[PDB]
Amino acid sequence: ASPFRLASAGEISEVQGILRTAGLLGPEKRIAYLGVLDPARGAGSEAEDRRFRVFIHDVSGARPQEVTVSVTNGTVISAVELDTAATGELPVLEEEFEVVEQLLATDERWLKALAARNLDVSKVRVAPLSAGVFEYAEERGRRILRGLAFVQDFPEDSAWAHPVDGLVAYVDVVSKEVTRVIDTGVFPVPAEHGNYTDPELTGPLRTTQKPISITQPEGPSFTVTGGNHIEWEKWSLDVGFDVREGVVLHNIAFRDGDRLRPIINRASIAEMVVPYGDPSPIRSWQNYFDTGEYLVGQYANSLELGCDCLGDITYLSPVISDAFGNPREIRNGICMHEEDWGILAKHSDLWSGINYTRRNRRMVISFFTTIGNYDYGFYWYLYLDGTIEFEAKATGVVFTSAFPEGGSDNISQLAPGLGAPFHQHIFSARLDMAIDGFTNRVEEEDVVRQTMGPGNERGNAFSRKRTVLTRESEAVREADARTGRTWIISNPESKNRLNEPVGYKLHAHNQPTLLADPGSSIARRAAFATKDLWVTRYADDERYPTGDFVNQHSGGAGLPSYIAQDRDIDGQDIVVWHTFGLTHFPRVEDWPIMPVDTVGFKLRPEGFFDRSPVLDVPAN
Amino acid sequence: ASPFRLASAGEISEVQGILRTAGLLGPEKRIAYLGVLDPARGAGSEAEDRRFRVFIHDVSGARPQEVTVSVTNGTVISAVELDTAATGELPVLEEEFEVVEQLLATDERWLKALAARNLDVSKVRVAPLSAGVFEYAEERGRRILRGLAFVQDFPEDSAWAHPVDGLVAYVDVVSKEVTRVIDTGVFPVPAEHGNYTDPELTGPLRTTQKPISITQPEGPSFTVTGGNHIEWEKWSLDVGFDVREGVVLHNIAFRDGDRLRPIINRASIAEMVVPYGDPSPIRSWQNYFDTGEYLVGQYANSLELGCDCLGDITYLSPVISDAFGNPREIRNGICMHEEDWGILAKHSDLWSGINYTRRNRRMVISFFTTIGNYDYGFYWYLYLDGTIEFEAKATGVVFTSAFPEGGSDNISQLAPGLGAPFHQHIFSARLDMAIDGFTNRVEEEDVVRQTMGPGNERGNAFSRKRTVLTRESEAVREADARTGRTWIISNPESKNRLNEPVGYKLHAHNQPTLLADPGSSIARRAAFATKDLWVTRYADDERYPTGDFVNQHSGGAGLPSYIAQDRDIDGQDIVVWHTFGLTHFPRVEDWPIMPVDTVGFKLRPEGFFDRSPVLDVPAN
Ligand SMILES: [Cu+2]
Ligand SMILES: [Cu+2]
Ligand code: NA
Ligand code: NA
Ligand code: NA
Ligand code: NA
Repeated sequence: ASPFRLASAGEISEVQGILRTAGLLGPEKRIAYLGVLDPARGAGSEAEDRRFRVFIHDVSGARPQEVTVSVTNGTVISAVELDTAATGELPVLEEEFEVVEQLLATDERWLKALAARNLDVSKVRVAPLSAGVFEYAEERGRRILRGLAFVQDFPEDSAWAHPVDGLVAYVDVVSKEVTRVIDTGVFPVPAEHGNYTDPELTGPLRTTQKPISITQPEGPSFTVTGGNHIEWEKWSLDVGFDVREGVVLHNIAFRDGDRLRPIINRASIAEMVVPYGDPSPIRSWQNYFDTGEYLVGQYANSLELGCDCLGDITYLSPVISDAFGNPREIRNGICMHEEDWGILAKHSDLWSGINYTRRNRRMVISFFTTIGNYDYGFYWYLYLDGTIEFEAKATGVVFTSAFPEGGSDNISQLAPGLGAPFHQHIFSARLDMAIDGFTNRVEEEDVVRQTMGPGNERGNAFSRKRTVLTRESEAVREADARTGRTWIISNPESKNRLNEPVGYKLHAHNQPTLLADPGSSIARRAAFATKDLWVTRYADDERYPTGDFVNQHSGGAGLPSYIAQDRDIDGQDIVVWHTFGLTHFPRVEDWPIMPVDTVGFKLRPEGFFDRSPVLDVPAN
Repeated sequence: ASPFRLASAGEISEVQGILRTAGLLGPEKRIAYLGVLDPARGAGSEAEDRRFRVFIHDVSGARPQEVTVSVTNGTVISAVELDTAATGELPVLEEEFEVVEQLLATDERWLKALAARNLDVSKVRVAPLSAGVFEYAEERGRRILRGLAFVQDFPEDSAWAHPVDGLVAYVDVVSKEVTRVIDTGVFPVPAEHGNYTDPELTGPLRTTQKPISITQPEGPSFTVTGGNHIEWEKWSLDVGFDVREGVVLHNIAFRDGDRLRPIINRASIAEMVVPYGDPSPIRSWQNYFDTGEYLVGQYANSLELGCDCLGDITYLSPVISDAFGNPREIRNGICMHEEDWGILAKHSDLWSGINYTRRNRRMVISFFTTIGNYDYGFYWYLYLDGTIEFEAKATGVVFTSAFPEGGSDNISQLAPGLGAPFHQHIFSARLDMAIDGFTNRVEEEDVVRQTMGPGNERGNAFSRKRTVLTRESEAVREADARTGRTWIISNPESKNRLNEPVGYKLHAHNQPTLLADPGSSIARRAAFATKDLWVTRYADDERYPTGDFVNQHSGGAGLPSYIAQDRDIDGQDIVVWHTFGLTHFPRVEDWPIMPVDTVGFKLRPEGFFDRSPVLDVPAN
C-alpha cells in the first residue's frame, strides 16, 4: 500500500496499454525512459496516484514526446512534443548499440580505412559513443553517435586490447547516414591479447586461498515489508529503483526512543560523467554521462550468491520497461545484507576497573552496473551509530588507445604499443534533506587558526567558524582540505537537550573536481562537476544536475539555471548536491582488468542525538 | 633463528642478569624502556648478535643512563650517563601514575582547594599528565608531572564525567615536592554521571541483533613460522613488537613469480601527539606524546576472542620488561586474521560474452592500547592486489573540562556544565622504504591543468607532473588535495617490462596538520606534525621524529635536526615520514563513550608489476 513501493510488472503493462490506446506507441515508437514519479509534497492525503514519466523516441524521424501517465486512473496526464535542438536528445537506446557498427560496415570511407590497415570488417567492433556538442553545425537537432573501433581476433577475445587509433566516424542513427569519417593516420593495432581468463596469461590459479564462511544462523537482523521497506537497528527506509539513477533511498529515518526522526527524504546518484583528457582529435570529444545519457539502472547486473554478494543475502528484483513497454525483471539486481564492522566503542578504565567493548555493524544496499568497458558498484551503508555512507567501486576494463611512439603527456602505457587516456569519473549525489523535518539550513565549517598573543599566550588555541548559506547564489561551494572544511545540515527549529540545533555533518574526500578548461564544452554541460557542493531550494521538476535531456544538450541546463532563481535556503526545504570523483591516470596494474578503486562520502550526526545513540548495543 | 624474532622471556631475564652483575640495576633503579635493536645494514653475515637498548631511571635522583647490552655474548656494550636538562627526561613510568595523586593528598594548598569545593580527598582522582616545557625555570632538569583532578562518586564511577576545573598542580616526582598549586576559581563540578554500563543510562539492551558467524572451516590461508614470520597470498613479512612503538612490520615483500621482491624494510608508527586547543591556563600546556612520553606498547590490551577480534584468529603474545627487568607477557596482545573484502575485479563484456567476478581479501594485523582516557586500535592491512594500508581507530572517553557559563570558542558542550576541549590526534608513520631494494627516490606528483588553445583546441586535456626530491633540504612537503598531490617511491635501477622505474604511490587523507601557532612550545617539540611528508637518508640512530627522549625536551630534536644534514636522497637508502591526524571538535554523540573514528593512509603499486598481480586468483 505504500506510495514508495517498487514498480510492478502489472503497472508497466498498464502503462503500455494506456500509451497504446492513446495512439502514442505505434510500431515506430521506442520507450527511451520509463519511471515512477515520487509523491508530491504533502502526501498526507492517502489518495494514492501512481504516475509514470515516459520519454518516447520515434525511429521514423518524428518529434519525440514526454508523457506522464496515471496508472491508478488509466489516463494520460500530459503529452508534450519535444524540440530536441532546443532541449536535448533522448537517452541512448540499447538497440542502438549495434547500429553504429552495422552502418559503418557498408560505408565506403570506413571500408577503405579498414582495408589500409588490413583489418577484416567482420572482426571490427565499433563502440556506440555519445557525441556531445562541438563544432559540427550539421549535428544540431540530429541524433548522432560516434564510433571508435576495436579488433576482436576471435569471438571470445577482449577487443579492448586492440584499439584502432587514428580513426573515428560520426553517424546519424535516425537517417542511417554516416556523416563523417576521419582518418588521421595509421597506428599499429596493439597485438598482445588481454584475455584475463586465458591460462597462458593467468598462469596456474592459486591453491592457497582457504574458504571464509559468513553465515547468520538465526537469519538477518533486518526485516523487509511491503516489498521494499527496510527496518534495521533503529533505521527505517524504502529502497527504490529507477532505470536512470539506479537504487534510490527514500524516507531515511532513525527511531530515537519514542520518535521516528527523519534524516534524508531522498538520496540518489543523480548524474555521473567520465571526461577524457586526451587532446587527440580522435578522442578529445569523449565525455560519457553514464547516468544521464546511457541510464545506469537498465544495465544492472544479476548478482550471484557467493560471488557478488557473500553472506546471508536478501535480494530485490526490480522491474523495468523494455523499449516496447513490456515489463522486464532484473533478477537479483539488488543485494541487501548486514556486515560486521569491527569495534564500535572500547575503553578500559584505570580508575573504575571496567573493561568495555562493543562491535559495530553496517547495513549494505548495493547494485552493480555495466556500461561498455566500465563496471561500477554502488554501495549505500547505514551504521549503528547513525553514520550514512556512500561508496562507488570502479572496475572493468580501461578505455584504450594506441601509445604513440615518443610518448604522451595525456596517455599511460599499459602494454607494448597500448595506451590508456587520462580521464576522471565524477559523480553527483542528490540529497533531498529532511533533518528532523523539512526546515533545514546548511553551514560551512572551517577550522580557525589563532595567533599567539593576549588570550592565547602559549599559542595553542584553535577554533572553528560556521557560515550559514542563506540564498542559492551564495551556496556554490568549494572544498578546502587544508582548513578541514565540512558542511553541516541542521534544523534551526529542532534542538537537542543542550538547546543546540540538531545536525548532520557531510565529510567529503576532497578529490579534484573537473579539470577541463572552464571554456570547454564539457565544463558547460557538466557545470555541476566544477564545484564540490551546491544547495538548492526543493522543486518538483529539479531532478538532475544536468537537466532532463543530457544527450547532445548544448549546455547550462540543470544546476546553473536552478540557482539563478536565488531562492531562500535558510530554514527551508532544501537539496544538497555533492560532487565527488576519481581522477584516473591508469597504471600497468589496471591492465588487463582493473582492480577496484573507490570514492565516496559520508554524513555523521552532529548533535542530532542527546548522547551516544549506541549505548543500548549488547555485548555480543 | 631469524634475527627479527620477538624478544623471548629468556632474553629479557638475561638482560636483567647482565645489568645486575654490571652494577646498573640496584634497588634505586627502574627500567623505563627496554627493546631489541634491529640488525645493522648488511646482515648477510649470519652472525647473530641480539642487542637490547635500555633506559634506566634512578629514583634517588642520580643521573639516568642509556645502556646497550648483547644478550648473545652476555656483555654491556655501552653505558652513558644522561644529562636530562640537555637531552630530555626518560619516559613516564607506570608506577608514577599513582604518585601525583598521593603527593597532592598531603599538600595543604591542594587540600584547601578541595575543601573550598566540598570535595572529599578520598574521592578525587588525579591524572598523571606529562608536563612539556613552558615558562617555569625551576623545572629544567627536574622530572615533573602535572595533575588535573576528577571526582569519582563511588569506586565504579566514571571520573571523566566530573572534572574539577580551575585547578592544576605541578609535582616533582623524584624529590616528592609539590612545586605549584594554581587555583583560578571555583567551577561547579558537573553532576551527571557518565556510566555507560548503568541501565538507567543505557535503557533496555537491544534484542534485535542476530549473530554473524565468521568461520574458516579449513583454517586460515596464512602460515606463521619462527614465531612471527607470516606468509599470506604472496606476501612475506615479520611481525615485531616494541614497547614504545607497538607493532612494527619488518621485511615486507611480495613473491612475484620466481622472485621475492622487497617493498618496505620497516614500518611503524614512530610518534603520536595529542595537542589541546583550550587557551585556559588550566590546560593550555596539555600535549600528550602517547608514544614518545608514555610508550603505547606497554599498555596493549589482551584481546578477547569474539569481542575484540572476530573470526579465525591467530594470536601473538609479546613479552616486555617490567620496571625491574622481569619478563611480562601481554597475553593475546596481537590479533592476526584474514577478512573478506568485497569485489576485487568485475567485468561483463558486451562483445566477448564473458562474465568475470573475483573477490578481494585482506590480512589484518592489529593491537589495541589504552593510555588514560584514550583507547587506540592500530591496524595494518595487506590486500591481494599489492595495496598496503594503515588505519588508526580512536575511541575511549573524551578528556573533559567544565563548560563555562556564556560559552567557549575552544570547548564543546557535552552535558549540562560538562565540556570537552578541542584537540588533535596526530600520528607519524616511519616507512623505511625498500622498493625492489634500497636504491629509492621520492617524486611528488601533481595534476596539471591545461589551458584551451593550440594543441588543446577543445580545452579537455589534463596531465600530471613529477618532481624528484634530490636532497633532504627540499624533501619537507605539504599536501595539496586540490591538485591531487601524491608521492611516488620508485627504484630508478629496477624497471618494469615497459622500461619504466617500478614504484609505489602514497595516498594521504589530506587532513589538517598541527594547528598551533608556529612560535608555540608544541610547534617546536612536535615539528614533524607541521608538514605532511618528510624524506631522510637512512641512519641507524634516526629512529623517532621527535628524538629519543621526548619528555620535557625543549624542542627541535628529531626531524628538523636530521634534515639539516642535507643528504643525498636521489636513488639512496631513504626513509619516508608521513604525518596524518584527526582534528577533534567533540560532539554530543562522543559522550559518555566515543564511537570509533578513523584516519590513516595507503600505498598502492604504481608500475611495480608488469600487469595486474591478481590474475591468478580463482573464482571462489
Ligand atoms: Cu578510470
Ligand atoms: Cu579526540
Ligand atoms: Na540548445
Ligand atoms: Na529537503
Ligand atoms: Na635542552
Ligand atoms: Na630505506
